[PDB]
Amino acid sequence: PVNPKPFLKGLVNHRVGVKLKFNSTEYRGTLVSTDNYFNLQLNEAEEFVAGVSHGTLGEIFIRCNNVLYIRE
Amino acid sequence: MVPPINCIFNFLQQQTPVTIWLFEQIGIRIKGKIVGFDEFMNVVIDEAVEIPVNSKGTPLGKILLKGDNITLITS
Amino acid sequence: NTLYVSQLNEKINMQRLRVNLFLLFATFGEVLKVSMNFKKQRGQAFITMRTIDQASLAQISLNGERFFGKPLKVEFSKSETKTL
Amino acid sequence: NGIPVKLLNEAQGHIVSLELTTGATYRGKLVESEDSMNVQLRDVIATEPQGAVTHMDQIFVRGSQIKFIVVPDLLKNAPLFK
Amino acid sequence: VSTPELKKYMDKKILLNINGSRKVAGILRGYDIFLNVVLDDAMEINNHQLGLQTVIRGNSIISLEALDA
Amino acid sequence: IQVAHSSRLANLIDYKLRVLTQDGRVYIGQLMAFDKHMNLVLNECIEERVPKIKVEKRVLGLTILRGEQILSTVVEDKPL
Amino acid sequence: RAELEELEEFEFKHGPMSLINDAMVTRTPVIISLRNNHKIIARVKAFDRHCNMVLENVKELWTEKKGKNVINRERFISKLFLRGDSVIVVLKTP
Amino acid sequence: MVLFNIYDDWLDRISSYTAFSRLTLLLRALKTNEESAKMILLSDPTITIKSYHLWPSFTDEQWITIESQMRDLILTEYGRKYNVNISALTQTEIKDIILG
Amino acid sequence: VLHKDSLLLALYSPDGILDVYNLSSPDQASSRFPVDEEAKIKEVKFADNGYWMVVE
Amino acid sequence: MKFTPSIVIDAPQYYVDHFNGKYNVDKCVILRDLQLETDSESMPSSLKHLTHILDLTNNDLIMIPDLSRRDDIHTLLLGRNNIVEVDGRLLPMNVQNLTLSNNSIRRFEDLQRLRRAPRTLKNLTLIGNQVCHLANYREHVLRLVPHLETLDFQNVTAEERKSA
Amino acid sequence: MKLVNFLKKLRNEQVTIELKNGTTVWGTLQSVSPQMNAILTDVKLTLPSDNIASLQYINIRGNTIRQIILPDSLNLDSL
RNA sequence: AUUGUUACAAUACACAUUUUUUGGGGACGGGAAGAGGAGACGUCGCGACCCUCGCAGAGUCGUUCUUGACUUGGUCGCUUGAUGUUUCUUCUUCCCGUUC
Repeated sequence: PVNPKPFLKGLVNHRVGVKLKFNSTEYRGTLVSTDNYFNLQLNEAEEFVAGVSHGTLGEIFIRCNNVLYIRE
Repeated sequence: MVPPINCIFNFLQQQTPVTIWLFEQIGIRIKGKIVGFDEFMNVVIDEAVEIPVNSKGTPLGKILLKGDNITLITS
Repeated sequence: NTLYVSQLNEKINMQRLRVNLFLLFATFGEVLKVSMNFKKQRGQAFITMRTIDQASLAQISLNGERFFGKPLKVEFSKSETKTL
Repeated sequence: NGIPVKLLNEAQGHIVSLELTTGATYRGKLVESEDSMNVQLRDVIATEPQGAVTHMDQIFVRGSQIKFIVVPDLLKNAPLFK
Repeated sequence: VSTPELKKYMDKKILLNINGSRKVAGILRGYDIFLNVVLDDAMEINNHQLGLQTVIRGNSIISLEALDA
Repeated sequence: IQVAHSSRLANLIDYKLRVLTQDGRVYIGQLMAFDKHMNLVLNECIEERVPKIKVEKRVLGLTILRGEQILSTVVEDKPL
Repeated sequence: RAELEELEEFEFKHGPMSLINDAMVTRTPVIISLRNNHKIIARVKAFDRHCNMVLENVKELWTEKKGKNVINRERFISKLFLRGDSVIVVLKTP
Repeated sequence: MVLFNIYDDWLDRISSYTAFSRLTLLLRALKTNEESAKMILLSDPTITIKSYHLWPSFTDEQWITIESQMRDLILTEYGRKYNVNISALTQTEIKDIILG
Repeated sequence: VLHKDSLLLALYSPDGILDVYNLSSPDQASSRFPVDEEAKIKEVKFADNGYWMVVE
Repeated sequence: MKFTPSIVIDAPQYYVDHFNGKYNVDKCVILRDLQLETDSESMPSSLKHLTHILDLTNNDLIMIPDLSRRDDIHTLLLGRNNIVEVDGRLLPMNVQNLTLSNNSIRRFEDLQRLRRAPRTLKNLTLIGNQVCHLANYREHVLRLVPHLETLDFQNVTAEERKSA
Repeated sequence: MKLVNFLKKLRNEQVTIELKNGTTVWGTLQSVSPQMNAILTDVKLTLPSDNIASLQYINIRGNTIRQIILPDSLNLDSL
């Protein structure tokens, strides 16, 4: 019943957790919006390089090709 | 015969168990159940769990996996 | 133009043999044929030249010449080559 | 349309070698061709870079992963170009 | 658009060769234009079973030698 | 090495070109045909390898190369 | 024909690239990453649909040494035209 | 009618006259060649322009360096243009800076 | 007579000749429209729809 | 006439030798019957264009002259020449296939330039000369020039090596 | 609309490029196309710092080109 | 004494899996000797006591002084030949070249 796009839409204005393949860094932040190509836009971004945080980014954007999954 | 387009529909109908495989990491494999239907390979997977298989319980919610990243799926 | 060789060392490899042939025939004239067409070995090789005069000269001079142990039997070809 | 594709199509029933992304060298017959380079083999030998060679009965190859598909010296000039 | 000739390999066991060293194997149930092979068997490699059915993706699917010619 | 100011791929057809792969395996062959993805038909492919110092050599096929793994073509010498 | 492509122009300002667009509009620095362990810093100027950007004040940071001892090299470039495939993540600093 | 403090953050650190001089130096440089000036301004992208500032907020030494660079640019451009042999003194270059 | 889009010019005579020229490309051959010779052409108009050439 | 740059420029570098490599140059109007009496001067005009196969046969070249990199003249043909001595440090690694047939190499000591071949000359053949008729010549060659694989069409065997 | 349009407008500029290998190559663009198919006139090269091993004529595919360095610093894409 | 019609390509659209937008005197070299690099899998070569014995991408026919159609180096040494995967763990002496 619950589609992927729909889920994504729902998740806007809420916490999100994306992880990439090349250089695995868990990006943690509040999701802003998304397009047809599945591009990400985060707020209060924290680049957790395998648990440990590099630094508090703030507002940020993320490409579609790099990311693996999306979760709470 | 069973096609890929109808397969998704079937999966949606059923909500059966699955064991997703990754591209980069061979050991770390996802486990859950598919839900969402779409044109592309990307679909929603409820109750995700990344288990470290042999050549063990990763914390994650309802994983909406990417289309290109998915290596396998059972149903 | 073409000169059909015979009675040579089969033990030598193909490419190497071809190279040797080329080396030999460069003194008389410009050797047109780069590689052998028959691929049977043991003497059978057609040395294609640009000029007929050169070919003739080769025939004259290298009749029974020591090449890899045995004396090469030079002779004019029956039919004309595909390249010529 | 593509010329290479056309050529491939023309060479149906001929000894065509191959080379994958990983480097698994093949050598066998050509079953069929298409717009997307989807090659199928028969009596296909396997002489891979890993070392452990083999002799396969049949094999279907993916066009995306293929580096370069070999072809004989007969179909050079005619009858594909003009 | 142009459908690959998978009708010849239908109803036959095939020893697959996936990307990144993974010798899977299973009988072909269904096929498509995007190369998402709907297979009805799976066994990793020595040998050990892990789920019956398995619908693989089109990208990760290079080599696939048929057992029964 | 001789090489005139060529405009496009159509003008430089039937010429001995060296092709570079993604992994870094140098090639060499006469460019026969053209395509949308740049699948150039090699007249006689002499592949070369270099271990991860010195270049090797080979001579397997007269292949029709794929466009995905190709990096950049370079002209070696004109024919005839 | 026209309305299909023209409607996609406003989609940049709505979706994920909205931030990027904003940055472009009001020239400010942004940390651009890469595939092979690279880290670039630059202020944006132009933009595109598939992230084919062009910026000024290109300060590059990348490693060219072994795992034992790092070496943060630097070089001041400008007016580049980086491809969208290599661009992983961007962010507008305050 | 729009209002802008062109001395974005200089009046507190340096005097008014000095600020004016700096502005003149910048403006002149820009006039001479805009792109070059821009480049000079944005050498280090970490030194960002603020949301209500017209110029980048440098430290004092940094500012001085920038000024020097601008001066150099002005000189060089002039040389390129009028094929003058050499600047005699700093006080001769003042005229060049201010008046043009 | 000139078309409303200003690119097609019909030239004609009473005896049946009706040739349409494209003013946008000099290198383009005129199109000959068939009108039997015995029917005298009095006038040619381009209709408002942009695609009827009416031969009175 | 003398081997100049102009002559080189003129030379037909169109028909490539298809056995190996490309650009089989033939200096002057024709290198075959060019009649270059002096040593091969103005070698820089070629500028390492191309095995190369610079077929400089049927000439009157007194000494073998080279001037190029490690891959510039592998299959050099100097047949029917008056080659007295061919000492040089330019063509070290390149010239493997040396067709020096019908030369004027008199003594075994004349081949001392080719001899001590471990570093002096990476490869060299030489055959069909006055030095071939001398006593124990082949053996001498084997001893000195170990890199000489094919000695006048017949190979330098292990037994032969042992003997020398 | 597209960023490639801008590229197409430029010509005969000595522009460098950070490829997948990592070696620089500053030469003339010549006939730039829709799919980023550049054609080098004369540029440097370092085969797998960067060593000196340049080649004169060349033709590059747009998939390999990860960046295009500046030659004429000017912002004018639309027309 | 050019106009018309038909066919096929280029130009005008182009981020989702078969493709252009994501799976990263002192240094140096070679060869030889002495003391404390080695084994597999293949892939091409130098010798031969071996095999094999000859003129034609090959064969057939229509029509005319040269073209259209239809069919489908092997073995053994190396008596220290070359070369890619894949596992494990240097010093002394002489000879020859390059450099200061």
